[PDB]
Amino acid sequence: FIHHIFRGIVHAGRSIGRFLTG
Repeated sequence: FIHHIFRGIVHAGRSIGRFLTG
């Protein structure tokens, strides 16, 4: 289960950093 949840943590991280732009 964590396998899927892990993807969300790492993926959700990139999204947050993406917003940082500008």
